[PDB]
Amino acid sequence: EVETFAFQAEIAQLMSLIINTFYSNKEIFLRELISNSSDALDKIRYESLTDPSKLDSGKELHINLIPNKQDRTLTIVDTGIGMTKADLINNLGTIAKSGTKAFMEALQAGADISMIGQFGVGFYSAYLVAEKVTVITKHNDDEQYAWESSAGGSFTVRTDTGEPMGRGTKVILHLKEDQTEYLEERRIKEIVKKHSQFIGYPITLFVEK
Ligand SMILES: O=C(O)c1cccc2cc[nH]c12
Repeated sequence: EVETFAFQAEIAQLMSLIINTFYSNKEIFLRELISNSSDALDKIRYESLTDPSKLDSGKELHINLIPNKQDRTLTIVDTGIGMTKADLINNLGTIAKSGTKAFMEALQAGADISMIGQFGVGFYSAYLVAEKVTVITKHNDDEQYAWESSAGGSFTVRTDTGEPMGRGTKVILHLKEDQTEYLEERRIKEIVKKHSQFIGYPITLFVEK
């Protein structure tokens, strides 16, 4: 059973600007998704300081990067706090209406797209490289859900009866045909070293074959 929702107008405008602006420095999407994973991991760690049972759904706090050349997907997995269904619907747990407003004002004043994370809407930088994004998530207080969007003004949410996650978020980037460099080990390693050197959780880059 699949529910289809319209993006709020401002989020549809953000996504269109990300997809249609000429901007070569696309690799920052990975920094932004890793930063979001780090933020989610910090939240479950904080909750666990006063309630150790918060980690009954998984004690390890980590980020995995999983390229798949046959499916043309790059998946970013973390064991952070996850998202409830309500968080997914509410712009993946962001204040994206006010963040988009500020970001578009900053772009008109001379900022560039790489600054998107300063406005709290870095998730949507996935559309620099992905034609479709699927987000699987599990929060301790809710069931496992799949969010998906190919932009175009709408997103879907469904209960996910597939591979159980324990707790956390998996962002599956269905890459554009001309963006397959982000499946190459040496390219991913270079981006993680350049932009994510101070992330305080283990980042494991899986290899293929
Ligand atoms: O239920 C599934 O479709 C499924 C797919 C891939 C991996 C796993 C692990 C448990 N269940 C899975």
